Amino acid sequence: TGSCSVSAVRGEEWADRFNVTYSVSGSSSWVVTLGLNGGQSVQSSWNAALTGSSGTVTARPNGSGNSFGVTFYKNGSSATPGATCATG
Repeated sequence: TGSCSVSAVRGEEWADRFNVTYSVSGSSSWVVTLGLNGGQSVQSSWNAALTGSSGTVTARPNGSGNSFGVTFYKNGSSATPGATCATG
């Protein structure tokens, strides 16, 4: 009981790559697990730290931030990525 709060939006994007702007409510304890779509890799991020760059990444605290954006190469991808925050 205490899942983190998150939100996925079609943040800025491009033709060769797309981006997203996730928003958090009170996830003071960052521990989400983003799941790419086989191929989509992370290129850069800001407003937060991430662990990994392909497969299963997790957000991390670095002072204070609930909204972080990240890039995602597609070159033939599809469904956008998303951040997980559930308990169990």
